[PDB]
Amino acid sequence: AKRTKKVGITGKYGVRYGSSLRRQVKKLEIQQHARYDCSFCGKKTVKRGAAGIWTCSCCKKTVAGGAYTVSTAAAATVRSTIRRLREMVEA
Amino acid sequence: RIWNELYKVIDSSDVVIHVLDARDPLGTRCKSVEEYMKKETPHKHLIYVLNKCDLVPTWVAAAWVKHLSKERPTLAFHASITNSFGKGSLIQLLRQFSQLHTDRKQISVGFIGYPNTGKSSIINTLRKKKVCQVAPIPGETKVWQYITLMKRIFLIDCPGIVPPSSKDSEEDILFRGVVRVEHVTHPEQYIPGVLKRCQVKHLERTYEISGWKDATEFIEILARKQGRLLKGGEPDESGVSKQILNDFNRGKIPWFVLPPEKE
Amino acid sequence: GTGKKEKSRRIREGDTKDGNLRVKGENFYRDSKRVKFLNMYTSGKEIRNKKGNLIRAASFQDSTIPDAR
Amino acid sequence: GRVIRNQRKGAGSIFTSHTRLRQGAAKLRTLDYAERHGYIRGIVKQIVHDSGRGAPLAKVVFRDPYKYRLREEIFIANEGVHTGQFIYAGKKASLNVGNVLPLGSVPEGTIVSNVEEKPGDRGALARASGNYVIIIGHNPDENKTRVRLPSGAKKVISSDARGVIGVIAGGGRVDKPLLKAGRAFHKYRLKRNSWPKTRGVAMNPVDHPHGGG
Amino acid sequence: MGKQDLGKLQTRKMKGLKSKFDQG
RNA sequence: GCGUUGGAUUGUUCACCCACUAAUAGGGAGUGAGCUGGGUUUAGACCGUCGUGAGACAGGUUAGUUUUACCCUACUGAU
RNA sequence: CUCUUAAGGUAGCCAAAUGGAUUAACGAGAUUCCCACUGUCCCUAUCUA
RNA sequence: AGAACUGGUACGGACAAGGGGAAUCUGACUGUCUAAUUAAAACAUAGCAUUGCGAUGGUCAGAAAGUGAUGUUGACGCAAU
RNA sequence: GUGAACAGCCUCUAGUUGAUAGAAUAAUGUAGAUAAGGGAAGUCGGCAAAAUAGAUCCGUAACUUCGGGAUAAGGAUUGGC
RNA sequence: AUGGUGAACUAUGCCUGAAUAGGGUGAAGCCAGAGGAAACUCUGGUGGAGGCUCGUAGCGGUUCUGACGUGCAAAUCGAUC
Ligand SMILES: Nc1nc2c(ncn2[C@@H]2O[C@H](COP(=O)(O)OP(=O)(O)OP(=O)(O)O)[C@@H](O)[C@H]2O)c(=O)[nH]1
Ligand SMILES: [Mg+2]
Ligand SMILES: [Zn+2]
Repeated sequence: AKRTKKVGITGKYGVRYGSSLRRQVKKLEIQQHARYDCSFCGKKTVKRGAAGIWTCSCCKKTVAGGAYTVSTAAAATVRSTIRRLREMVEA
Repeated sequence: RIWNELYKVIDSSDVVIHVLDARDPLGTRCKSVEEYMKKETPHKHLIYVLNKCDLVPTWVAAAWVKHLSKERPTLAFHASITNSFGKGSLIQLLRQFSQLHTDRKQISVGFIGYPNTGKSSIINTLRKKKVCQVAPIPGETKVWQYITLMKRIFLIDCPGIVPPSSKDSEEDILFRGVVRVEHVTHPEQYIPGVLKRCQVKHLERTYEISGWKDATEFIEILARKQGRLLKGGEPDESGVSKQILNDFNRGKIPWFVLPPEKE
Repeated sequence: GTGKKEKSRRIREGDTKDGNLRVKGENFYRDSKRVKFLNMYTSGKEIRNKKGNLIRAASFQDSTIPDAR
Repeated sequence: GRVIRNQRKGAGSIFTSHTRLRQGAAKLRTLDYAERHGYIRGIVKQIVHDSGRGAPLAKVVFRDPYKYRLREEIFIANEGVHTGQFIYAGKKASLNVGNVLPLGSVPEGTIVSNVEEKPGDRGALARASGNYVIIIGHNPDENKTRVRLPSGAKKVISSDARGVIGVIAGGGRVDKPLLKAGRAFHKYRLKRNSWPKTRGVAMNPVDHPHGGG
Repeated sequence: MGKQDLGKLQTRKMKGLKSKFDQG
């Protein structure tokens, strides 16, 4: 059953540290520990370990990415920014 | 000693302010001193201050100052360091006295009143920090102290005073914050007081005790709901009543006396 | 120094003409009015020598009997 | 007057870097003949977490042109690179994410990182986890190139200098609150011994110009 | 004296002021 | 000559009240090595006041080590 | 030179559920009391090492 | 787990093993410190705020030096609070 | 072996049986015990001691950062066959 | 003042080693069942998270009108924490 009302994984900190900080961390540490899809395998097997480091479980290909998610939004728009700048110089 | 505080600070201060509970300022006016003010120190000032305004309905305290501006200047006020009311009216008010006493190089002001009214509290929310000691118990400040600000206006905080009138009360000394309610002998017997003061509806919400009468019975419904009963199977009369009378004074039950009507 | 010298300060105020009445302990702070006011927190003492013979009486204690005509 | 704390750093007795587990000094490849005329191709063999650094590193190898061997370099990982990806390096290298180029080659509007100040010093600007620069101006005349730093400051340098495409991986590291002193303990035990700091007002007047009262 | 308005001061929300808790 | 108490109270008691009782008389030599509680009172810390500051204090709050006797005499018992 | 009092029926208008620090938890921290309990005491006695 | 039956003043029989409650002040807490009088509200902490600085630089060191710490560092950083 | 248990408790294997003695049982001590009737009147002050204690089952309030509080409280039980 | 000797104590960082019963609570993830169009909401488990907690060893040293005051000791001993 749904054990906790609103803390979830943050219940490991129990009582302490203030409710505002725990509401921030709960937003992050889910993304720290969630699985993700491989762009190479195609399998939901991407895992962080030692932040900034994102391996797929299968095929052992490993992508350097953000600290708490695979791609941050920041480099995500940089990719298309390059894609614009690449083909502008191509043509 | 406790009046040796009082004639000290009165003779020390230039302008006196006088706080009063917004719940029942008539029960707190304590005339008695104003008498001494008019007759022996005519130059001194004696302004009233209404603190704890957040315990009354909005129009109620509005009606009071109209019944109090006719004799004293009487600011309304709510004391808190972080969420207050009416500070800057008083800050505007005081400096005029420092302005009017131009030659005097500085000026004191002492805060007189009943115990447990916020005399210690008001200075803190003036200084926007904790400088006085404060407590929900009545007798918290014990001796006057200078609290300086702006190098000319000095705050003084005498301990709270009850004038020694005969009656004028015996039990309503409990119904002002005067007595630390713990040392009394039978807290059970003053319960029909708070039925007479508080409203049954608002009383019904805070516990959330349903239908009763005969205030001894009112206690015994509560101690069941608290599970606050002795070993087989005595319901706590005293300590529950001690917990009741705190909430009448710490401000967990809503109450006030009706202001004098307009005409 | 040399801008923080009391010689240099008293030239900057132009207050060198006085001389023999300048008071001990006068700084960039503490004018001579202020210094006498501060010292009275300590000056409630009497003075005796090595004997101890009473040199100068304590403050407001001068012990002489005036002629009250 | 005892000698105060920040003056006591200059000995570096214990205040040196806790440097047992640093994987190696991350630099660019030495600016050589090939990189200033053509390109060259390397391979990431692996990327790894480095202690004392938010940015993860990258082991990239190159084949030595002047001798039959393989010499190994260490780069700071731009976000989005994967293992076994080829990386091109040189003046005539094309613009793709993770290549190192001269700055005068790219169009302005480009977002790069690990950029040299002067050409050749193997990359000293914009190296923290999630930082970068953006190229705002080319002055081909007496060839200079004007950019803006992560501090917001704008600075021109030579067009000859180098930098690698894309921002550093590991952004958003400072958003997570550490929540308890033990994580602050495990942070600074790898960097240096400037933790914890006793406040200056708490000390005695021998200790620090605040203390006393 | 300064003129004094009472449109401010949210009064103290006691539990006895709340109709959320009531019997019936 | 012989009597002359029990208590409540430290937001203090240089006291007061309430009760018992025949009555709750006033003192002296006190009992700082019989024991202690407050106060000698040192370093720690906080608030307030003053000072540019070190700091001092109109205050207020808390925590805080001296440890004899076997000798002479007195004293009570003992040969 | 000129000037500052209007608010009324036992809980209000308002503000993006609340309007608070009168803060949970925790502590060989400082303090008051209630029950339980007892040589703390009335008032001392007895036993062992 | 349930049942009979049974002794009894004892049935966690020695041994081992929380008194509880109402409240207030205080500091968030785990932590740490006056070795030999003080463990606390003192300190540290996370958080928060601010200043400094793009390396020919910052903050320091060194009698000097073809010298050093931060620095195997580069503002999601370092240094000062 | 007891038992949740490297606890406490009693044995095996192994190892010690060393710490000046003998005789009497005064006071006061040190350490530890017990009490009629009362139950903090003592005392600055419940200091100290008493009281509670294992497990099974029933039951558990205000407050709250919703995670706690909480073994809250308070009940009822415990052998042997 | 001049010139020297010390980090075996203790202070602090680094290097390489070593050490820490049995209990209590039951975070995420997961499964089943019942609802819901879905989001999901109930119900029953599985799971074994924590600068959590009871509590040995270990570390610390709170309380006692403790013991001892030429003491066993130029900081020990008891009980309590
Ligand atoms: N509702 C409300 N309560 C207040 C306010 N100010 C003070 N109080 C409460 O009143 C109590 C008394 O505050 P104190 O400053 O201790 O009162 P005091 O009379 O000055 O204290 P003493 O002077 O020592 O008698 C405090 O516990 C506060 O809870 C107020 O503005 N509004
Ligand atoms: Mg008061
Ligand atoms: Zn893969």
